[PDB]
Amino acid sequence: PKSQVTPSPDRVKWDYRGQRQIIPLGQWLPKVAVDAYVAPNVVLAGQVTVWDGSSVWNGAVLRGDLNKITVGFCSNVQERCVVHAAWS
Amino acid sequence: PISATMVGALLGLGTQMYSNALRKLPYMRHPWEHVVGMGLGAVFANQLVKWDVKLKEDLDVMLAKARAANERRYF
Ligand SMILES: CCCCCCCCCCC(CCCCCCCCCC)(CO[C@H]1O[C@@H](CO)[C@H](O[C@@H]2O[C@@H](CO)[C@H](O)[C@@H](O)[C@@H]2O)[C@@H](O)[C@@H]1O)CO[C@H]1O[C@@H](CO)[C@H](O[C@@H]2O[C@@H](CO)[C@H](O)[C@@H](O)[C@@H]2O)[C@@H](O)[C@H]1O
Ligand SMILES: CCCCCCCCCCCCCCCCCCCC(=O)O[C@H](COC(=O)CCCCCCCCCCCCCC)COP(=O)(O)OCCN
Repeated sequence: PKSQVTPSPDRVKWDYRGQRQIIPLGQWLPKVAVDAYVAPNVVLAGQVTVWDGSSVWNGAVLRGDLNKITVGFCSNVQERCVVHAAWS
Repeated sequence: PISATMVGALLGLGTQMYSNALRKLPYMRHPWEHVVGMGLGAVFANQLVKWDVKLKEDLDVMLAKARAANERRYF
């Protein structure tokens, strides 16, 4: 039992940049097609591929940190949908 | 009537928006290069007409020379 935490004095309580929509993980950069609509509230982390005509709506999280995530042609991921990938 | 300036401008705007469409971009992506394309198309059409007139004149001169050369065979 610890029941003891150490607050950090350099922790940011308000990021003026907001949340960054495209979050590259090392060499994995999410690829979004120019014809694809991704809402400004969406977070794309890791290796996530969004193809032509696809659309991702508000509040959706697509974390491709573990495995690959692919959204097909004219396929849509609607509001507040969490798409995640596992190792196996 | 249909002048070379207007057909050139329409062709330039059409080719700019065709290039934008071919790249999956909105038609009026960069508005300034649409104006640039209209101007270039107008210039190219006017130059094409001006070159066509001179080209026809030169062809007429060459054909006159050829006919004169052929006609001398009968002497
Ligand atoms: C693919 C599109 C299809 C569009 C074509 C169908 C629509 C019809 C419009 C076709 C169009 C533009 C060509 C567009 C080029 C395409 C764009 C290329 C890419 C651009 C991105 C040419 O059309 C005319 O051009 C004439 C050539 O002069 C030709 O007449 C023959 O010529 C004799 C040869 O010597 C033949 O012996 C004889 O049989 C015919 O008399 C014919 O071709 C036709 O009558 C319109 O005419 C335009 O050119 C001239 C008029 O002449 C006008 O200005 C002229 O400038 C001086 C001359 O330098 C003159 O001093 C001046 O007086 C005059 O004002 C322009 O204001 C405009 O009217
Ligand atoms: C003939 C029928 C009638 C057709 C209609 C004709 C109308 C007249 C022409 C209208 C043209 C309108 C174009 C709008 C102006 C846009 C030009 C911007 C190009 C530019 O900024 O330069 C960079 C690319 O250069 C370039 O893009 C230059 C490309 C040039 C390709 C051809 C070069 C000349 C070859 C000779 C002629 C072709 C063969 C003919 C036998 C852009 O850079 P970026 O930001 O996009 O990113 C990196 C991509 N590299």
